[PDB]
Amino acid sequence: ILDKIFYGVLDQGNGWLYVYETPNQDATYDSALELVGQLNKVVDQLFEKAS
Amino acid sequence: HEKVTIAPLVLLSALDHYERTQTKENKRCVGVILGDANSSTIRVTNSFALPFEEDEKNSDVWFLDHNYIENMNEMCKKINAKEKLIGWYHSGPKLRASDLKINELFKKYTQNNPLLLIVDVKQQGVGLPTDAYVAIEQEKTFLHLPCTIEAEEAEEIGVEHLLRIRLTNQLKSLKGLQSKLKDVVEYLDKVIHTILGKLQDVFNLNNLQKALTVKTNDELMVIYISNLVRSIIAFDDLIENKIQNKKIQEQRVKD
Amino acid sequence: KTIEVTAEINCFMHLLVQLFLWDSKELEQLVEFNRKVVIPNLLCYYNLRSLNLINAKLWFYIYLSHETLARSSEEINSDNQNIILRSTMMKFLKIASLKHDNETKAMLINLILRDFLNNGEVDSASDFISKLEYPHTDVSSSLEARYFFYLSKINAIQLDYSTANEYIIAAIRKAPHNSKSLGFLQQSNKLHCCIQLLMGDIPELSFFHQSNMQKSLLPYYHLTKAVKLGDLKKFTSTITKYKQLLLKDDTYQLCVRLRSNVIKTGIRIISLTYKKISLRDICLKLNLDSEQTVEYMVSRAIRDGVIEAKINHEDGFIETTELLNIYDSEDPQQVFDERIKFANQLHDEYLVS
Amino acid sequence: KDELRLLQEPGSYVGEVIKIVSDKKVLVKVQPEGKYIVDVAKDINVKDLKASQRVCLRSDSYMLHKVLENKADPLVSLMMVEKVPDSTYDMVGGLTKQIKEIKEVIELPVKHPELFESLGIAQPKGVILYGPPGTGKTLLARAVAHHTDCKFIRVSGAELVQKYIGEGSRMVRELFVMAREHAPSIIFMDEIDSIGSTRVEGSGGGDSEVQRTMLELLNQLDGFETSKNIKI
Amino acid sequence: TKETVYISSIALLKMLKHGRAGVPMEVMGLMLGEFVDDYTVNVVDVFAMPQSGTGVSVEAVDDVFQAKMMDMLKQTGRDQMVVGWYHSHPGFGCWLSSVDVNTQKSFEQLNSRAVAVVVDPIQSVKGKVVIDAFRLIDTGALINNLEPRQTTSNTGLLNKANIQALIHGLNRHYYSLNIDYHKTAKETKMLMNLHKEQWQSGLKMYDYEEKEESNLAATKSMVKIAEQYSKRIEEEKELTEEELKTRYVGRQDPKKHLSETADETLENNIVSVLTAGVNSVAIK
Amino acid sequence: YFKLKKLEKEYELLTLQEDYIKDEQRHLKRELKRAQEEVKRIQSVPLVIGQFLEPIDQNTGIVSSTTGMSYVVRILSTLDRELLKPSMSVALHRHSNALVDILPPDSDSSISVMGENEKPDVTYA
Repeated sequence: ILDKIFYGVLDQGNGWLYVYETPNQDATYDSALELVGQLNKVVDQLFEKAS
Repeated sequence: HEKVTIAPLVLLSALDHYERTQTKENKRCVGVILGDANSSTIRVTNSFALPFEEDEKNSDVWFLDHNYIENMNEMCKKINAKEKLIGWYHSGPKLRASDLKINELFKKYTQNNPLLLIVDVKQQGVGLPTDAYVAIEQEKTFLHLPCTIEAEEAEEIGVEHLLRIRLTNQLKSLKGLQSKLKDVVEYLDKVIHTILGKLQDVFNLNNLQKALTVKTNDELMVIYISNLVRSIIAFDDLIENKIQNKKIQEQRVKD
Repeated sequence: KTIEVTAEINCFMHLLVQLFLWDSKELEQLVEFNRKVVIPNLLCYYNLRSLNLINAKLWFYIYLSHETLARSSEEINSDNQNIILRSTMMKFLKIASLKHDNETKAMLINLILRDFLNNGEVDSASDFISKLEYPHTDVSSSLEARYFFYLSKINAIQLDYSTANEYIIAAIRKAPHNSKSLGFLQQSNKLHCCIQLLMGDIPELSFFHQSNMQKSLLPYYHLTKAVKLGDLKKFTSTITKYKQLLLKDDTYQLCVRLRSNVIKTGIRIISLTYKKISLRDICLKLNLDSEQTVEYMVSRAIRDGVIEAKINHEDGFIETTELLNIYDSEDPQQVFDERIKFANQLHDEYLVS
Repeated sequence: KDELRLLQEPGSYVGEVIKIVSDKKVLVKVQPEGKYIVDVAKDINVKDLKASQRVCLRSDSYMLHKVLENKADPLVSLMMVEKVPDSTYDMVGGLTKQIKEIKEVIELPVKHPELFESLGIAQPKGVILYGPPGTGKTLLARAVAHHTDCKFIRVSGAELVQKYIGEGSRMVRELFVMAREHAPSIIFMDEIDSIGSTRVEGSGGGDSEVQRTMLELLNQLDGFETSKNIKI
Repeated sequence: TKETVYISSIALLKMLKHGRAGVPMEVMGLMLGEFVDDYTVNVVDVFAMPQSGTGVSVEAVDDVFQAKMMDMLKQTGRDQMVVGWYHSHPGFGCWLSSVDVNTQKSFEQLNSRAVAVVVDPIQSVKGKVVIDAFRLIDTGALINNLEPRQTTSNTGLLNKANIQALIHGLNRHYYSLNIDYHKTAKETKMLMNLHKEQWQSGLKMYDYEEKEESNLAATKSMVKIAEQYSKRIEEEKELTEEELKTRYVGRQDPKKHLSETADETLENNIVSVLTAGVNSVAIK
Repeated sequence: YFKLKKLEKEYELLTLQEDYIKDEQRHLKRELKRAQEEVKRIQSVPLVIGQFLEPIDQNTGIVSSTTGMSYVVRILSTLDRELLKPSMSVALHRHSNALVDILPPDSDSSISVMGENEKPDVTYA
């Protein structure tokens, strides 16, 4: 499971099993990567133009 | 099913015969549409009027010349060969008893199901100044086909040269329930169920969306995630322009 | 007579530089001499080009030296020159027409607020805040950080760290001058960290390590581990040794407020994650201080907004919650209006640009 | 809005001024069409018109519009002039006899043209390489136009000749026009090369059409034009 | 003043419908109405004629077909005075119809003020709607009101006017066509509300709701790529310039790439907000 | 006092001017949107292919049409230097004869075709 072969999680206390769907994420945060890279560069570039 | 496509050339042509003939409310200008009814898309590329006379005292009295009907349809074949008799159009806001008796005239020379069109010069209420209906029997049964308008390239562009949202959508949506409420009350006292059965089918089909309400709010947040990122991009240009505006002011002080 | 008075003041402001930290003349005759050269209509009728020509920035650090162990020396109740000064100060604002007054309005309030910080009552200072708030466009960048410094300190005594948060942010970003970045910034950074003391976060030393000397780093480092680990013994020994630094900054009040935060912060540090927490496990944790206070200690921390729990006296446990949920309908919509409100501060950039 | 009105144009051809007419007209040869007598612009005097001057002729009224920059726009097959040639004589180095023969022929008149005129012998305008195939001469070809600071030009006689009407002449004459303005350059003659760099063993059956043109332009360039510093 | 032709709503649309058959071929028609010089000029009704084997000439018009059709104009209220003959031609640089010569000279005998209209673009359509005409002058037509002063006449700077194959003579004498339009209160009320883009109208809510929402999943992924190429342009923009001068032929460098990161961002966010307000609007 | 009353009337006329500037600001965007829609309708499905040769000046260019002739077009304001290719296949307008778009690097033609495989089913080894 940790090798991304089988998808699921077990239960040690009661000896049970739980359901885990195959996709863990859609495409959302990939757009935030473009925002973090912009605010860590263009923002620092603004002071170079002012100073 | 089939759909009715009315070109802007036909809609504007029917409005001209009304003013030139000085037609009052006592008369209704009748005309003949021309097009191809064979396929599912019914397009009308030509229209012309006819010397029609209306009598309000007797609905069975109408004056129509069949000689001008066949002659003009034959003489206009030289322009385009795709123009045949698919039906006819007439004026007036309402359908009187004289309109039902004139439906069987053009059916002799018409192969497929004829098409009826009602031109309204006033255009009072909602949309669709021109409504299209089909005449078919099993008792006359009329069905309203979807009315669309599509023209050629030079015809659609020529309109833009002569002319050189959310609030309106909510106003007409509210009036739909007010007009439907009056139709049910008037029909209730008229009988004292078949007509109301069709309206009940649409009216019945957070009531049913309660199961999807939880999943709807989760999708609205993802939409705001994109809007929040685009808003920050627009905010960076404001600071960039503010610094850029100072560079112009710095040149004015030295020079 | 505007030019004649201004020409005489030009020679007066040059002497005031000597009267400030340089040459104090006499500690008696000078304070009486500086009063008679101001009152006789130097501010006049507000004719034209009248500002910055009064005392203003110069007299902040002057009169505080004459009041302490100079003219008074605790031989009287208050300086008679300061009593007349409070009469002239509050008369300057009473005769103000609120037209071109921007920088001169905020500087005089700095005296009545600073006086309440040492000897006086700060409850009456809240009434001056309604009058103090104005969109001052003439305040220089050096005094913009000081104007935000006093507004954040008054709210600290009023037990509100939320309002004082917005003022202290813009205070450390301003005043680029070297003297303001050494003595004024180190004193302001300790007040900025004081807001974190009442909040319960108390972040580690990253930017503040090289920004200030080791004088302010020693007490903050000992208070960081004392409040986080929830140890009142180490917290008590810190107040005793550092008492000399706590009195000059008026931070001695942390022996009560911050002491109560030692328990509140230690709640989130220790793991309450499990549901039913027995009474004996609570007594063992947090040394022996949590043994005497068990049910009452958790009762107030829940209403204050720290955690959310439930106490059961029948079986002798306490049901606790870590505040963990999943966004479904109304959960993600709580921050929806907040993120829009966060952008409202950036919506003013359209008029600025 | 002012740009939208400028974007509407009937079009303008491209031609070159031939002569000047006393009738306030001009004879301009339109390359895609031919020689047409047109009108000179009213804002441009007829005295500024020179020979083979690149100008702009309107399509609608067939007359001169304005005067563009003077250049011959090349039709590009293999003949595009490159920039920043990358090579050196240290990479193909190690041959003592070949370098001495190249310098005394190509590089010698370029640096010191007065040595040939003072001695009384004409400077060599061309050379033919000899040797076995694949000696590494492909890399040194870039260094010939590099160290001499000349224009890098390669000529393919096959791609400049077409069976279409007028396409087997104007292409060849295009090389002669730019060779005068680019004159500090060395022209490379390919498709005849047996040296082994690119070895087709020459073409004697495909050059029958171009021999009536290219052979006349190469001989007239040296004899009639007397333009030096041009290496064929 | 002169006669300024005012094209009605139906007058412009029928001219494109009559010449609809073939690019090279040609048709004709008759303009109608009554008008007086010094303002009024109007064309009430237009109708075409069958294409003959002679193209457009004096023998092209059929008096038999015209007389049989003219009797139908009276009963329908369509009967008016004939003000001219409009044609359709592929068009040339000058003398757009090579087969049309002796027509207008025979037309000016009946009425000297009659004109002839030809649709210029015929597959060249642009959207400025450039239409052409011709009217003969020869001897006379002078000692009258001012023809040129009306609209942008008294020209000939260089040779440039219109098609620029004309200069002075055009066809003959530079009739200087003037093309305007006038409509009644009922005709103007139509095309304003009727013609917008396409017909979803009367309810905008659910028509494009399902179509736009179904592609919103793909739209979310496509707008992310546009932002990826946004900052990469501005990053390389300030990295290569240590000067702040122009050797760079960069006369306006920033505003182009700044607007590409702004207007595109301004386009993508508004379509995800204004449409999102009506994307649900469920209430109960 | 006469000059002081005259200065008051000067700013009263500017009061209506401030609100009127915002009226033209929202009205110009409606006319600016119509100008942007006109630019989008120029290209459309009708476009001719040509060969770009060398740039000259802004809103000016020298190209070679595929009809056998050569014309001088006007380059768009978008393409200037970095986005402008020295020699590539580009799109041109038919009647207006202006620059449209840079065509993709298509080297294929009707004569002497070049085949290209797409999703081969041959398995290695």
